[PDB]
This record gives sequence, C-alpha cells and structure tokens, in this order.
Amino acid sequence: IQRTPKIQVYSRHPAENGKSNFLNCYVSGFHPSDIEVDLLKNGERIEKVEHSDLSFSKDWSFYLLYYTEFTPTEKDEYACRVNHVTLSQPKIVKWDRDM
Amino acid sequence: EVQLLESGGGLVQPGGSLRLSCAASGFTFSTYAMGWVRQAPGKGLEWVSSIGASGSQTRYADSVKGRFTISRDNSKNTLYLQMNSLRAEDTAVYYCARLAIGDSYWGQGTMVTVSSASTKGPSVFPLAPSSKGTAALGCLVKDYFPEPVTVSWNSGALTSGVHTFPAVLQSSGLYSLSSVVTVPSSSLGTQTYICNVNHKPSNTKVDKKVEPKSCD
Amino acid sequence: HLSLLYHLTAVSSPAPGTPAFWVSGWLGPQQYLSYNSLRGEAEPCGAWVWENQVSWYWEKETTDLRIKEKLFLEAFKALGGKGPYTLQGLLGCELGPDNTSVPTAKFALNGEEFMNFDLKQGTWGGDWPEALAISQRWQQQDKAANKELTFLLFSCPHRLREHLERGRGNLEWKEPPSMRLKARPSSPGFSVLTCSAFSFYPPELQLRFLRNGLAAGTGQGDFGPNSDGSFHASSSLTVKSGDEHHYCCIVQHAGLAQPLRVELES
Amino acid sequence: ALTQPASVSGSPGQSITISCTGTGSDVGSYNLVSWYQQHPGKAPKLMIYGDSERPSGVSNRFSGSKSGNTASLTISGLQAEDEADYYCSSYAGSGIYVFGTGTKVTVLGQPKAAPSVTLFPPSSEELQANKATLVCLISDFYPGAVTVAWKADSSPVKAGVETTTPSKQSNNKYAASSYLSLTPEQWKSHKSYSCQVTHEGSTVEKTVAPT
Ligand SMILES: *[C@@H]1O[C@H](CO)[C@@H](O)[C@H](O)[C@H]1NC(C)=O
Repeated sequence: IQRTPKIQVYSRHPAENGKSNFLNCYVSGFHPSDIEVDLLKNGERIEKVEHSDLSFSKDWSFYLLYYTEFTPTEKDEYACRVNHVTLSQPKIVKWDRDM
Repeated sequence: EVQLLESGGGLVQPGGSLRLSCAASGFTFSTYAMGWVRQAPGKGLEWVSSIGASGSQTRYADSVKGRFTISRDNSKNTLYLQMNSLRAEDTAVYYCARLAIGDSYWGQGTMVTVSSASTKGPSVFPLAPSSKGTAALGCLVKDYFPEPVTVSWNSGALTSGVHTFPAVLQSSGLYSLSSVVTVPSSSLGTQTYICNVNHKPSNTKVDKKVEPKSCD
Repeated sequence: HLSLLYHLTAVSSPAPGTPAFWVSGWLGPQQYLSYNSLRGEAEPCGAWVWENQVSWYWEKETTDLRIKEKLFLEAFKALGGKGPYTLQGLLGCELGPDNTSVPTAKFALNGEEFMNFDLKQGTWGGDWPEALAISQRWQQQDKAANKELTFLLFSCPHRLREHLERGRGNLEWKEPPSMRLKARPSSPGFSVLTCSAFSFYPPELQLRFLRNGLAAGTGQGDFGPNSDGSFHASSSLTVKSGDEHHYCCIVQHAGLAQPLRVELES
Repeated sequence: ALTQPASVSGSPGQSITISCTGTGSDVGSYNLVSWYQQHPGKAPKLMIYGDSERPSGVSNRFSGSKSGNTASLTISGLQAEDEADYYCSSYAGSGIYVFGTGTKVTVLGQPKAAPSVTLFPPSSEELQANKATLVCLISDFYPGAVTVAWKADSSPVKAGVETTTPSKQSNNKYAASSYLSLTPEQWKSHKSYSCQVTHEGSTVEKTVAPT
C-alpha cells in the first residue's frame, strides 16, 4: 500500500533568539519506507543533520525524526523538505516558533 | 486426494437467489483461503469472490458487489456462495477453488442458469440398431431446458464405446441430445441395453430400454 | 510501559548503502536496541548505553536477530515474483502486575497485517495465500518454530525482567515539560493560541485551555519525539483578538507534582 | 485489467508465445502472474505461477516471465495435446484475482480426419406420439468445419433443421449432430431421407427409409 507522510517541525527546547537549540522534523505515518528529508536554513540544505532509526507505529506506518543543532534568530528562516512517492512535488514545512 | 465438490446449481428466475456449496476434503480446510471462479458458456474465466482461511475477510469482484455473499463453515469443511438479485449475465458454470501461491485445485463446476423461462424435462426415445460387424444403438433426449442432461448406460455398467453428443439448442429455446453406444452385433438380443437419463432441474429421471426391431 | 517490543523490517529492494533488514527494540516508549544487516550487531540505544549489563547479553540479542534476519529474507523467496516487498514484524511480550507475560507476534506485508504466530500450536498463520506460503517456507527450516516460540515465551520475559531490575531508573525517568503559551494573529479579529510542552518524559501528557479559569477546550494537538527519547506536544485554539491574555493552559504530567497553570508570554 | 490475443498458432516442435498486458502494480503494491490451461469441458489447470515457476508435474516445455505491464507464456517443442485455451491470471494479494481474456492455441499440420456419420430414423414410440425426429450424428472429424444438407428423396429440405456447431474433443478431433424435425405424414410420404455431411470438399452420406 501507500501512505502519505505527516510532517511536524519543532524545536527541542523553547526558542530563545541567540541561544543554541535543536530543530526537529518528525515525519510519520508513511508507507513504503523510502523517504527523503532535508532541513533547510533560509532555503539551503543544512549539511550536519542526523536522524533516528527508521521505526514504525502499531498501524505499521513508518516514522522518522531528523534533527540538527542550531541557534534561532528573528530573521533566519528554517524549514523541512520532504519527498516521498506519495508526493507529486517535495513538501516544505516551515518551522513556526509558536510550536 | 484433494477433492472439491460443488452443489446447488440450478435454474433461477431473474431477481431470485441461490446458495452454492462446496464440500472440501483431502487437506486441512481451515488453513486455506477459498474462492469462486465462474465461466459463462463459451466465455472466459471470471473471478467472483474469495474468503480468508478463517472466514474473517472476504473479497468480491465489482460485477457481484453487494449481491453475492461468500461464507464458510470450517467445522463442516464447506464453502458457501449466497447469490441474491441474480441477473441473466450471472449464468455460468461456477467453480470452487482452493487458493494457494504455488498450487491450484478446482471442483468440477456447477451450472447456474438465470432465465425467466420455465424448466422442461425431456422426452426419451430409443434409437434402435439397424444391424443384426458393429451395431449403433442409442437414446434421443428431446426438448428439455435447461442444460445439463446426464446419460449413463446399464446404470453405469456400460461405458466402453459410449458417446454422448453435445446438445443442440433449437429455435424453440429447448435442447436435445443423443447418446449412442457402439456394441458387437452378436450381442443383440442377448445383452440388454438401457439408457439412464437424469435431468436434475425438472427432477426427470427416465430409463429407456432399447430393443432391436426385426421386421424381415 | 512494562512492554518489550521488537520492530522488525525487511525490504526486498533496499536502496544502495541501506540495510535490507533492521530492528529497533523498545522498552515501553523508549528505544533500547538497534540492529541492521549492514553492521550485523545489536547495540544499546539512549540511556541503555549506560545500563550495567551482564556479559554476552548483546551477543545473545545479536544471535537471535541474525536468525530472524535470514528468515525474513527467506520469506521473499517464498512469495516469488518481483515485489518489491516490505515485511514487518511486531514481536515481544508484556508484563502484568502478576509477574506474568503476554506475548505478541504479528507480521505485515507491504503495510498490511497478514500473519501471526500462534504460541499454542507453534505455527505461523493467516487468512490469505501469501501468509500460508511464508508460513510453509519457515516451517521447512529446522527448528525455526522452536526458536520463534523460545524468543517469545522465554527470552522476551527474561530480557524484560533483566531490564526492570537494572534499568529501573531509565523506565521510571520523570522529566517534567517546559511550557510556553504564545499567541499570534490568525484572521481579522482573531488569534491562535498555541500551548507547547517541551522535552518531557514519559509521553503521557494532557493539555487543556482555560478562559478566566473556566474550561475552554482541548485544542487540536500533536505529539512528537526528540533526539533523546523525550517528547514534545502542542495544542492550538482560535480566540478573539485582544482576549488572548484571559486564557491559560493547564498541563498534567507525571513529572509534575500537580497540574501546572501556564499563562501567556510577556 | 488483463488482455490477451484471441488466438495464436504454431507448427509441431516450434515455440509460440502468448502475451498478457495489464500486469503492472502500483508503487508499494505487487502482483503474481499465473497461467492456466483449459482443455474442452474441463476445469483449468495451473501451468505457471509466480510469474515463472512450474508446479510439480508440469511439462518442461512451459515457461513464463513478467516485465512491467506485460507477462508472457512460452510453449516450446509444441505438441498437439497443447491445443487448449490459455488464461493469464494476476494475484494482487489480499485474495484479489483478475483473469485475462483468454487465448485459444491451435497446432498446425494435424492430419485431416473425415467424419463418420450415423443416421437414425424416427422411432416407433415417437411416431406413436405424432412426432418424428431424424438424428444425424457426426464423429471424430478434423478440421472442425462441416456443412450438413438434408434430402427428402432427392429434394433439399431446409425447414426443421437444427445443426450444432462442431465441439472439440480430447483427441483434438470434433463432433457434431443435426436434427431434422418432421411430421409423421411427411416421413412416410417419401421413399428415403438422407443426411449429407460435407467436410474438406468430400461428402459422406447416410440414408434411412420408412418401413
Ligand atoms: C518474577 O518471577 C521470577 C521467577 O519466575 C522471579 O525470579 C522474579 O524475581 C519475579 N519478579 C518480580 C518483580 O517479582
């Protein structure tokens, strides 16, 4: 079967400008397991990104957390770029500080 | 050793219902998914429905969705197919099938006819031999509906040199067939020849003895 | 929480430089084990890196998963054809307050559950032909069903009880959340209120909204993990503009001595 | 949605191929192609499963293959008993099958076999029922193409004639039959009735007479 990924973007700790933090992109609910995820700083791929083990939930859909260290800023613009066979075009979800 | 026997085939009016059955043997029935595949006269195979090994999941072709209900009784080793809202195009032979990845076992099929026409049992007439070499004697089975008709000779004791011919579908809508057995000439007058005609849909059973006529 | 679950995945056509088979092992809501076919050794994860462990523990985990690795790949020969296929396994057990175990043994093909392992009969089974074929191919391998049952009825409860008496701190870990309640404009004369909880463990957590102390809703929310096994959550709510400060967020969590009231930022 | 050529033909000992189109699976899904052989009046027989695998006791001469939207069955060393209907089959999992259109295979160069004819007059019992039926039976001919003409004495009789289409048999030859219905008065009003079966330019005739 096919399942479209769900994409959540959030920081590890409350965002404080100038203070180090971790940016998370949590991609869940997808099938099959092939997925491609980029974290973006102002539209450019962040090179030093890590991820957890590809795991799956009780409904057998797969999930995956990508994360990188970063320092928030009032101007800087962060986003998560996700590509999956269920997506006509890459899906870009911006980090909203509120979450 | 694996055996599948369909039952319940017959003639139904359009809009009516009919429950087919399949008696399985020679394997652990509860282990295998089962299915029904049908074939219209002179047409291709059409998969109808499937049911999981435990009966918890069922599948149906678009052509039968909502009208047919496959089911299953594992304690009785029996597969069922409840057909409701029967339409003319549902007329077919219906095959019972054991589902597997690397093997495929089928039944013999059972005939389902969907028609507004009433059933009619055949007249049976002897086809007397003219010889007195080999002799050809037989039975004419005239004007019955629907198919099929089964014919044995001497209650199945006679099988060698028997030829039951495919029926003709006449303009009247009724069928006719003949069954001829080729016998040694010398056996006439000594050997008795009886054809056993059974037409299930009309509960018609007839035994016709075929006598030699000898008006010199 | 008193559960030990293995999440196994095999793929018939893995991208180059990616494992054909990999496993994550879970003690309740946190991952304790890692294994993939490219490296071929089971590793601890997270806090369990510092769990004081008996000799040959992870060698035994590696031994068991290696057996399951060959079996999952054998299941693709049984199905034949091209696929591609994904085979997933949900194996493990769960302790009840009576110190008794209940096992779990389920399998999924291309994202659909299709087969389980019966521990009273020691066989694999399912409703459709693909289940029976895989079941029959595994029955063929000598002592495959034996090792399968042993893993579930002896090894899993044993591994689970070991981690209970020596990783007890990891499971009873209580990390209260850090809370924020922010507002942003959303519509003509409307705002969205977002109450977010940060870096908390265990994942059980409730967020509700109060207006001047009275109940005001749950909001629509989302949970998610962090890189260290802790969790994040947030719920949002649409409010009148200029009325935002009259709201507050109340969070319930096992890391808090009592429900915490959170008010709007300054 | 599986599609097959209606017929394919070959000569003894050669190889033929039957194509199946529509065997594509979506991403994250799969299918398994099976090939079935059906001889006249018989349940289908599984010849190839899993795209290219042979069950136990299926001839070496059958092989299969899948490639995208097309699967193909190849029969090598073509023998006469390979004459049958062949259906491709697709199993998509979860108990869902789809069958192809079907392809009839004919094996060229089979020997011409003239038909044997047997004619039966109306019986005494049927004439007693004020009816009469002439029964002409046609056996074991190949190719399956015959014309039948009935004669009252020498006059062509076309009314009351019901002739079947030739039906194929296990031995690859064919059988047919033709029934002339007539009143008892017409039956006794002539000196003889004849059944003429033309097959490959050659006619076989049988005659009966009222007694
Ligand atoms: C559970 O039972 C085992 C014996 O089967 C025992 O060794 C272990 O200490 C028990 N654990 C608890 C928490 O009672």
